[PDB]
Amino acid sequence: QTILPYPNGLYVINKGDGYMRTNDKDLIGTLLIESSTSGSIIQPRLRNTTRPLFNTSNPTIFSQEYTEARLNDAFNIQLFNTSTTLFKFVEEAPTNKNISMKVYNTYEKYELINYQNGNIDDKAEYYLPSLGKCEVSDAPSPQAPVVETPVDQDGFIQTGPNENIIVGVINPSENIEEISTPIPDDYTYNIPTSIQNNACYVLFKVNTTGVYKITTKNNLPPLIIYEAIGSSNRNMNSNNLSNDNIKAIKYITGLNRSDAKSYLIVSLFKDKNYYIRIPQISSSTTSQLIFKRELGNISDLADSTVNILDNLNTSGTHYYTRQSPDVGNYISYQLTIPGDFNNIASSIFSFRTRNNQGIGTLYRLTESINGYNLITINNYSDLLNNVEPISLLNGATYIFRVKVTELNNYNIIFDAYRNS
Amino acid sequence: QTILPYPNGLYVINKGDGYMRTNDKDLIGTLLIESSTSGSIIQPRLRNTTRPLFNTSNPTIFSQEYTEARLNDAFNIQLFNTSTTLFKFVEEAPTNKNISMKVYNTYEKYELINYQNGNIDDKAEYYLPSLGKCEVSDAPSPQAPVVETPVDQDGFIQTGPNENIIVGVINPSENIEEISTPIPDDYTYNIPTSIQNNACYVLFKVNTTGVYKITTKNNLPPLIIYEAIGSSNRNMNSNNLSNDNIKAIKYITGLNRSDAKSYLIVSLFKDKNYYIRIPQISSSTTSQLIFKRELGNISDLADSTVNILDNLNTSGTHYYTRQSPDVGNYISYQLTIPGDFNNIASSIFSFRTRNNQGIGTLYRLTESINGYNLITINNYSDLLNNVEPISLLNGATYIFRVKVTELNNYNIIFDAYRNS
Amino acid sequence: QTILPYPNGLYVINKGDGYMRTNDKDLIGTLLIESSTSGSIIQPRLRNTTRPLFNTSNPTIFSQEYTEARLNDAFNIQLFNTSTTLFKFVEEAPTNKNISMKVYNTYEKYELINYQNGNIDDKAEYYLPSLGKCEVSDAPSPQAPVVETPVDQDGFIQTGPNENIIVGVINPSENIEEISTPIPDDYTYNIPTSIQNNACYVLFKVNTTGVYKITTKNNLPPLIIYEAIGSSNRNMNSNNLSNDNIKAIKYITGLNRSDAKSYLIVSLFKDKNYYIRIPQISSSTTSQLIFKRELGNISDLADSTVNILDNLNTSGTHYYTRQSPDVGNYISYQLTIPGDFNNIASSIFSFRTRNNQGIGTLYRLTESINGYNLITINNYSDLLNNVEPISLLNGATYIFRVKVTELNNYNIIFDAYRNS
Amino acid sequence: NNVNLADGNYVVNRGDGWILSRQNQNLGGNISNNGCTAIVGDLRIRETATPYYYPTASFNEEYIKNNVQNVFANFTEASEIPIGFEFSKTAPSNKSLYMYLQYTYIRYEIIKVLQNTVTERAVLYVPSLGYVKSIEFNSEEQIDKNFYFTSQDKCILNEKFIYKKIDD
Amino acid sequence: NNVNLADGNYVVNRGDGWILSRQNQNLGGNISNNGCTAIVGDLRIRETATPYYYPTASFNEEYIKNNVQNVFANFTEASEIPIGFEFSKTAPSNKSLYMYLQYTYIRYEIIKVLQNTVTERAVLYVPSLGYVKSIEFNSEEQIDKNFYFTSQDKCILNEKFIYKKIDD
Amino acid sequence: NNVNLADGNYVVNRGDGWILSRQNQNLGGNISNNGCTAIVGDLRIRETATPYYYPTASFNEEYIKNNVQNVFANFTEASEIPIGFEFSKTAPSNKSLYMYLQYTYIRYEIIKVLQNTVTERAVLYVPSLGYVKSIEFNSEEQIDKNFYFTSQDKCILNEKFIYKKIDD
Ligand SMILES: CC(=O)N[C@H]1[C@H]([C@H](O)[C@H](O)CO)O[C@](O)(C(=O)O)C[C@@H]1O
Ligand SMILES: CC(=O)N[C@H]1[C@H]([C@H](O)[C@H](O)CO)O[C@](O)(C(=O)O)C[C@@H]1O
Ligand SMILES: CC(=O)N[C@H]1[C@H]([C@H](O)[C@H](O)CO)O[C@](O)(C(=O)O)C[C@@H]1O
Repeated sequence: QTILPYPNGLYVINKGDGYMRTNDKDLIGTLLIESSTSGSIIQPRLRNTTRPLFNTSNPTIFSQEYTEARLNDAFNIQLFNTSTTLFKFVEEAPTNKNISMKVYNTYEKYELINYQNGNIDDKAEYYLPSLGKCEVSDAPSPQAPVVETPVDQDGFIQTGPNENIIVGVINPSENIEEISTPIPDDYTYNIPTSIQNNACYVLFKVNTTGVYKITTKNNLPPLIIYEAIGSSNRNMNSNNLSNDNIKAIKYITGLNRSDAKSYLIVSLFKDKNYYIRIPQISSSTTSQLIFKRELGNISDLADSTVNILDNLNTSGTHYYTRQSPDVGNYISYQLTIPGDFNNIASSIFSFRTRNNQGIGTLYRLTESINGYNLITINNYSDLLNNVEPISLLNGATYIFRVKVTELNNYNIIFDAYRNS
Repeated sequence: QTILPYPNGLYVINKGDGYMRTNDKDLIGTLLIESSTSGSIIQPRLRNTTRPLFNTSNPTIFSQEYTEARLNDAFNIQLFNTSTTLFKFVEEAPTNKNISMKVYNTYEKYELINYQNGNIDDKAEYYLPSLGKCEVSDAPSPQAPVVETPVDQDGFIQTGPNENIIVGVINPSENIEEISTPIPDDYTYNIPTSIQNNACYVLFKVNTTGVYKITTKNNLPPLIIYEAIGSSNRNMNSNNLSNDNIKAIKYITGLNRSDAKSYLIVSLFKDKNYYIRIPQISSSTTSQLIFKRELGNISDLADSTVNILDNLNTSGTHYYTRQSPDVGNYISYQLTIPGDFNNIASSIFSFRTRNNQGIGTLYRLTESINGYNLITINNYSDLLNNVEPISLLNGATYIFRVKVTELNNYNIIFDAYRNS
Repeated sequence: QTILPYPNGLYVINKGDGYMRTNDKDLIGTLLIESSTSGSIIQPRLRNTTRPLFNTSNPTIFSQEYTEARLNDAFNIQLFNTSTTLFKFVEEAPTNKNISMKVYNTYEKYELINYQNGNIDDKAEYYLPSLGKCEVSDAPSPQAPVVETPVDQDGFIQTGPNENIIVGVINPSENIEEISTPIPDDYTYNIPTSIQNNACYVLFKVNTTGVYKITTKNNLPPLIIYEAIGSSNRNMNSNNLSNDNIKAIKYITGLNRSDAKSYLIVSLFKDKNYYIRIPQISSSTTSQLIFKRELGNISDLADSTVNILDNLNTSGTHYYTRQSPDVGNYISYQLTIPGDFNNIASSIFSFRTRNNQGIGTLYRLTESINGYNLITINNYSDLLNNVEPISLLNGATYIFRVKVTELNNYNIIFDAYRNS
Repeated sequence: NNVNLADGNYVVNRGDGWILSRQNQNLGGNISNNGCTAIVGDLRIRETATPYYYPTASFNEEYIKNNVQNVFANFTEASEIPIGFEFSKTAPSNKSLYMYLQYTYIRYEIIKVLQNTVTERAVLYVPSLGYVKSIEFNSEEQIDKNFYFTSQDKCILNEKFIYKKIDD
Repeated sequence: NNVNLADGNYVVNRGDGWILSRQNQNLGGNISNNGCTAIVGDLRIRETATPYYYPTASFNEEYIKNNVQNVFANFTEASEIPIGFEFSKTAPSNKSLYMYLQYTYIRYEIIKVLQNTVTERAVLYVPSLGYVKSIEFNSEEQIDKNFYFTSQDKCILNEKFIYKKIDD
Repeated sequence: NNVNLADGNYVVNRGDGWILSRQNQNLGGNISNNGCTAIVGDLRIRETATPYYYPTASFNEEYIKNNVQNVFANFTEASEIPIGFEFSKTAPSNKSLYMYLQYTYIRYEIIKVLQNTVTERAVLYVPSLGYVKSIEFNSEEQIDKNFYFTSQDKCILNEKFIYKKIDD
């Protein structure tokens, strides 16, 4: 029951190798190897057929075939019940003692989850036949007393090294739009009418490596951006995005909460392919995807959702609940404090988080020099119940960046306290 | 030409491994392994077919198929001309000398015999393909002189370790009766009319571990008793004998000689299954098998045929020829000496054996205390031409036990000399 | 471009093992073997099919099938594109460094040539699939700089040990006559009329081991004699040549030049089979093959063509161009110097060679003692531009033997200079 | 024969490494000498790996099978996939080595109990792997009978008693 | 991305020993302990040895295939003949060893160039052999993510750039 | 050629380990270096293990076969069962190893004798096993012709003369 700091969608998690069923259900057998003798157990693949195991929480949606298709999307597993790989264990017993060699079949546990609002809505476990486990020890005394012990609970145990590799996969019921031309410094993409019926992804790449502001018109809905895993190197053409149908995706930043008006500040690289997931919008008027290259130190925010904070004319408590970034990653908040701009400090502000701990940096956003600029006003070591007042100029725009340091809850809560 | 101290019947003898035909008839081949080189010869079972050899003295009765059925009864050999077992020999030659590796196919020699009155009436030899022989030695000089040597006699030689495992098997032309209920301390079994037509076995077990007297009504005919080999452990029910159709049998005691009126004194165990062979009786009146639990020191005779000695009213020589027990095992003789019982010693007796040597213990059998009792009268170190007189009370019953010490002849001869 | 000191005909040359195509065309693959790990690459023959390579200068005559038939004649290669042989490479990496294992398929290069007058008229190269090559070295740094290098020329490279085994084969378009009876000391063989249409071989053996003079009637045409390779041991009958259809032949002596009137002096052995090639003779009158056993020291010439030198009545230059024997082998010249025999020395002679260097021995041939005799007149260390005059008796017959010491040209030129 | 558990029927795993009486040398043996390495093995498949059922009145073969394969390893499914095992030993210098192979088994029992003892018992032996005994010898040496021959089923490992209650 | 050679199209051998992103553990892994020698291998045949084509507008799969197989190894002909490779490692005393296998590949490219840089690029990965990574572990030990997972294609050997000009 | 035995016909075993002239390298050879262990072998079966009959007037092939297989090993029955042999050698450090394989044979003869010498002789070579010759080399090293090439049949072991009289 750990916090998964990821947006909604499908994830395939490799939960490690060396899984095997309880009660010697996967025991191949045991060799007693006498002193000065070698013993060996071989899986020579004289038949190629293997026996994967499978469990599911909903068999209609997450069927074995469906789960296998996701395992292919994530890890490119080609063959699920045939192997040509062999494994063998060999061991010579010492001159003084006999040895016991116990060999088991094993599996790699892959977990497919449908993750929605911090909950696992659908769950499937696929056990891929692996290359075995051998336990050697001193041969037990045949005169050893026989302890009557109950058969333990039905299920799996893990005997391999700790592993938890999470890989996101494209939801194959959501269409993929492609911007074939690598985008220039400023680009606007008209979102087609199919967005009315379900969410979609837009596959694109940038012409020039740099930091970019990504947002919808009017900053709603929020966006999610991923990177295609392993797209670098491989095929290429000058002014054309090379699609290899890579469906394994690495989450960068963004969130699902529908009222989170925002934009993304992300460091994008020329040699990579990216996916933006645009949620379903039921409106009849056309929405747009706006890309804008950013020069200057707004790169400090690189890889962050910037949440625009609204209705702050009232004083005191102002909470904003958002999907927490993972430890070490950013979430940001933009504040245009109320009042007319001269140089009076507007009702002193105090900034804190509620669920998750974080560092915290306050910037004033310069509006119109020649491009945007951030001036560091103050840093904060801890954000949880922080109450160091700060006076901001009314009418000025400020950005507060939170770098997460402990992940207690799925959501991080941000409070912009307006004091006097 | 050794003495087989066993009753009539069928026996399968494993006469050892490493048998091979003469004149390199089973040579796979020879590798010359040069210094600092390894050489290897493999039997990888790419075909499963093996080639057993077979000879028989009578092909109509002891046919290959019949012999195989006996080998299955005895050792549970399942497969006679197919193997999935592999064997391999590997050897690195030293830095200084070349080595010769000679590899042969080998066989295990199983011998089926029909043993009757101390003679082999029918004989079959089954050679089961085994896991090979390797002879390594210093590589011979190719300049070595060529000695013209005649091809030696056609047949087998044995190159494995000495072995002679004798296993009796049930004669499958003799019916098996079963006493399903484990017998109580006293039991009488009516022998069915089929005994008129051929001998039979009666399969039974005892309810309580102890010593038992087994005999026919009037002590004729003599009985043979065997133990089923490997019946212990395995399936079980409370008041029901568990038949696993085990046909491998270990001879305990008993004999075939038709005039040997007798009973058996045997130590029987609850967890085992036993077979009594009742010979053919041509009478029209029903015979019975009588079991009687014996408490007290008649257990001294445990595992012995007790031969009742008749017509001893005459004085001097009284010979009794019987199948000799093996070295270390018992044969016993019961004597009710002639005359009326007061306390006069009846014409002094002297006890000796003729063919085989043995220890010898004289007991007086107490008749009616509360159960039987043996009183040790005298022991004798050697029995062959022993002439230590002893005076026995007329009308009293005495038992003489012979523990065999050298097995010169199939039959042991017992002489109860009645002196004056 | 080496001198091949052989007569006209067909030759199969094994030019060695370890041949492989350039540009990693025969690379099986590379293993990176980490420290304290073993790596192995196996060719297990799970399929028996191999892929021989073949090139030819004339595909109509030297077709693949034809070349294969010659490879069979020469080396008894049975199977050309199927193998049951396995090869494997195993290597453990040291504790401190990683190792690279590169394994290739390889071939044995067999070359079939039609050799005529010191030229290769037809040429085929057959690459027989062999048992591989392994190159291990220290694992290269993955950070090593990438050098842009052009793909090198298409063809083969040799990575095995130096080898050049030349084996002559019978031209299968020339008939073989057989003298079934082992020839006595003096034998005459009538050459059949088929010699009018093409050259032929005559297979024979000698009854008695010794030196023999072999010649046609009138010493024309010249003869070639070979030995059948591997005919010794094997099948035999008293007065009958045992043909095993051995078509691999080892050239002894003889030549093709049509005007070279000559005879052969050869050491022949009883346990061997020999072939004499008689060239095509277009005459309508029957020619004969004359065998004559020679006792005495004419054996000094053993294995040599003896060239009879003609038209020497003129003085000065007298050149004779002949196929050069190989280094260490003999070519001989017979001279009956002009004039009537008394004991005047005929116009002093001087003997030299032109192309190839050689030792040189001058004998006078004794005509009619009881069989022929050679008297050594003089030896010469070097023959190339040698000008040591010698006076020979007019009417006497002399033989000059040249043992070749450097092979500069296909032909050796002999000059019998007649001085004054 | 005493068993400390409640009244009812049980399926029990008695462990791996059981060898059967009288079949010691059925697979044959191997002879080597003078520093030779001898190897014996077997790729057990369905045609040479036969299970032994010793059933009882209340527990028949199908009943033994289904209850064993539900709780413990499914040996029927496993039997379809060939698996190899082998043993090797180097013969000593100037002496001969004999080495013989036999199958090992998992022993399973299905027992009925009345709260003091086992009333009923069916037995299943499932082919597991194999076991070699070896001995050094010469032609003149006599050797123990019990080396070649096992008269009663036994376990070369420690015996086990892992139980599940059928129909709880 | 700079390449010092003339204008035109080229076929290029980028070398052996390439491993592909996200398929590290597709073949599974192997666990041993206490001085056991663990072996893993594979007899690659056509049904489990699949080439990966990443073609481009001007260079389609058949174009990649024919030009690679003409200059470099004919991998189609080679694929018909089974070939084995295996790795072994002895587990340390009193510790556990994990070992996993993945296919290696020859990387081939077909590149178009304008005299400063590669304008176009198709890629072919031909199955070559395999590569094992191993690690010692215990149940409590956390280990690097990057041990289990390769996010970008890379070469475990030194990369190569051996070129031939197509249609010179 | 002298043979000290009575008048008549004989079948004779001349021993194992015979190699045949001119077929030294027919099976190919193997090249390794720098501490690599090279292995070569063969699973001889009927399609690649051909007997060589060199018969005579009075002794034809069927006559050779039947008399050899009656007294000595039945090579026809043996040929139906695949059998493997292999050789291995570790290449030296910093040098190259060449290793080539050839079949070995049992030589059988059927001889007619008149009390001084063998009058007639048929020969049979039965495929037995194999034999490797190896050599260390470098590219510049010339090596003996006779290493690659056997001109006359010979026995790499000691020759034998084990005889039986046909029709006594
Ligand atoms: C219009 C607006 O800005 N609404 C914000 C409100 C209120 O400001 C807050 O509940 C009162 O403090 O909070 C959220 O619902 C929240 O809890 O995440 C987010 C939302 O963006
Ligand atoms: C009726 C009786 O008791 N007969 C016994 C007789 C004589 O007592 C003996 O021959 C004379 O001494 O001997 C036997 O035939 C014998 O030799 O084994 C056994 C038999 O039990
Ligand atoms: C008839 C005769 O003997 N001719 C010989 C001639 C002349 O003697 C020579 O050219 C003049 O010096 O030379 C040859 O053609 C030659 O060059 O090999 C060989 C030939 O045997």
